[PDB]
Amino acid sequence: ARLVGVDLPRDKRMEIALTYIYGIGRTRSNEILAATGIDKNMRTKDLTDDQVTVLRDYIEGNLKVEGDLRREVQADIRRKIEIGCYQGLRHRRGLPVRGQRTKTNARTRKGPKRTI
Amino acid sequence: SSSRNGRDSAAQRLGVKRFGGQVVKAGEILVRQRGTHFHPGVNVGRGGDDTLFALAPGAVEFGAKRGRKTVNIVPVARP
Amino acid sequence: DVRPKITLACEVCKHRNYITKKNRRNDPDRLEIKKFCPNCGTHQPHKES
Amino acid sequence: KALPRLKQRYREEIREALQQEFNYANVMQIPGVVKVVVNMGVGDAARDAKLINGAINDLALITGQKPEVRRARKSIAQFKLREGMPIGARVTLRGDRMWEFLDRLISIALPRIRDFRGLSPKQFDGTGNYTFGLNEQSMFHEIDVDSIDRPRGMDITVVTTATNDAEGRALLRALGFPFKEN
Amino acid sequence: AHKPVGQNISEVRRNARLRRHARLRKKVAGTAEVPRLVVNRSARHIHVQLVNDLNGTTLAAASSIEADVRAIDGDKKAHSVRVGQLIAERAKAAGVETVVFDRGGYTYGGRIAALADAAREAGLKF
RNA sequence: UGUAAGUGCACAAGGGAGCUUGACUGCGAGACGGACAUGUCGAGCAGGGACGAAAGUCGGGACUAGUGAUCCGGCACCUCUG
Ligand SMILES: [Mg+2]
Ligand SMILES: [Mg+2]
Ligand SMILES: [Mg+2]
Ligand SMILES: [Mg+2]
Ligand SMILES: [Mg+2]
Ligand SMILES: [Mg+2]
Ligand SMILES: [Mg+2]
Ligand SMILES: [Mg+2]
Ligand SMILES: [Mg+2]
Ligand SMILES: [Mg+2]
Ligand SMILES: [Mg+2]
Ligand SMILES: [Mg+2]
Ligand SMILES: [Mg+2]
Ligand SMILES: [Zn+2]
Repeated sequence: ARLVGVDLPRDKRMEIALTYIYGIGRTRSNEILAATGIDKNMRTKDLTDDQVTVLRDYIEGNLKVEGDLRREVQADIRRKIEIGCYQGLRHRRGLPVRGQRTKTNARTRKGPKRTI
Repeated sequence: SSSRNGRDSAAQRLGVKRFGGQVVKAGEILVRQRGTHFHPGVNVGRGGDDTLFALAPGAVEFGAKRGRKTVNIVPVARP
Repeated sequence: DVRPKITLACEVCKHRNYITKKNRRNDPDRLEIKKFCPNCGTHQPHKES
Repeated sequence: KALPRLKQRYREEIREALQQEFNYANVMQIPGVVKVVVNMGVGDAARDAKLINGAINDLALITGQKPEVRRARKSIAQFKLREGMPIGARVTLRGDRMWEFLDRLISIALPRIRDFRGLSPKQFDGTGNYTFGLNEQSMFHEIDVDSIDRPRGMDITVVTTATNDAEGRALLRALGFPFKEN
Repeated sequence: AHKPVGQNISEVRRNARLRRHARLRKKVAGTAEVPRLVVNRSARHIHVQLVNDLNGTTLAAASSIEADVRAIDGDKKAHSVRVGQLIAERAKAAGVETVVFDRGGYTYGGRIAALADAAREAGLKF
């Protein structure tokens, strides 16, 4: 199915179909399905339009997903890079901010390996 | 040492051909000029190659019209 | 050659009368224009050979 | 058997308000709105021309009249732009469409911009006309947030009959543009 | 102490009209045996004149300003038709048959079209 | 203002738009300069067209360079001959 401009899987459980939404995850999906009362093992062929609409209304009322989340994360990024914070400098240099072992780790952030 | 110059084209014998006060026979060539150095007047047509000629017999009579060098042909009275 | 010489032929009487040039690269397709054929006496479509 | 509310306001109260406030000679020296222009400068047409279609669709939806494309009159190498390509679209309206668009803008769009602090009065050109730009387009209700792919700014220009800055400023301020205080 | 800043619609219109009228005049001319018919269009009336360019003098003219034309109940298109057949009759009385049109720059259609059809019906060759 | 210069073009020959192949056939009154042949323009007639209501324009490209005799031979058609 489709929801908030996101194409749900052709055949997959709703606990992962909702997970695939940017603003919803594994335990969040578990919590929303528990609150709604919908069993979590059913496949993507058994959904109904009214349930999708009510779920959309609930999630939009009690959460922000996708574009709003991305733009507010980027807003945080630009404000922290403008205020001259340590996190801003770390973003400028392209490194994790917690201060991990960048000597050897942080390969995921720095991306591929280049030989000098 | 040498020179790469020394080449030239031919000449086209351009220029005015008939003057004022001339009895011009029908269809005669009046002026052979390159650009639009002259503009047609009354009973005067312009050819493909910017050539000015006469359409009816008469006498050549130059003139001007609103900042132009004009060509006109006067229908001299029949004796 | 870029500019080959082509000939136009009438459709009903089958006489080759007019010849012109074209760009095969620009117009790979054949031409279809209406000219005057003398024996036929009226405008007719012309297709190049 | 209809009339825009903004047009009403203007022809009923604003006209004589300005007339009495400025002591004009006759009853038709009072400035009035002329037209309004909407356009954008993308510059990415040289790399891709699909986003032009999207921009056209957004303009058609927001205004309701199919825009027009504009070419480039000057080919430039160091910007890798040559003559003939389209880069941007321009839209201009007249009359009741201005009235409705201005109503919708003043009533919905302006309060909705994140971190809205007002408009600088010094955006004029000295002849009594206004024009300013935006960095985003999702604020408008007519466009759904789900269907946008990239963020696009826009520029808005309004031209009136004001002789100079003073008359246009007074007229538009009576209209109620949220300016600053300096 | 008010200074207009921009050119006015009246002058945009007048200059454009004059320019296009000159454009057409560049090709259209007239002569004694074939007098030229000129039309001047207004928002409230219509004018037509016959002019011989050789001497710069007119032969006949008419316009909707006249009381008889004004009295017609029909539309101003009907007024144009009326003045058209009136000028046709006046020209026939004058003794000229072949004429040409000077549209004056105004795009053909509407009033000009109706006037042209009325003339063609009246019996003028052109 | 395709292609160098000059002569011109702000009324356009600059650009935009609708339609369409006259980049036709049969003709040519007279001139242009030339030792020779090569080169240039042309009003107007008929057939049948194009554009435009009409008046009206159209025998390629705003103009001047983009080319080559004789002989021999090939191809289509012809109310010539044999
Ligand atoms: Mg050389
Ligand atoms: Mg020389
Ligand atoms: Mg030519
Ligand atoms: Mg093509
Ligand atoms: Mg202004
Ligand atoms: Mg043009
Ligand atoms: Mg040829
Ligand atoms: Mg001869
Ligand atoms: Mg004919
Ligand atoms: Mg001819
Ligand atoms: Mg030509
Ligand atoms: Mg041309
Ligand atoms: Mg030999
Ligand atoms: Zn044929």
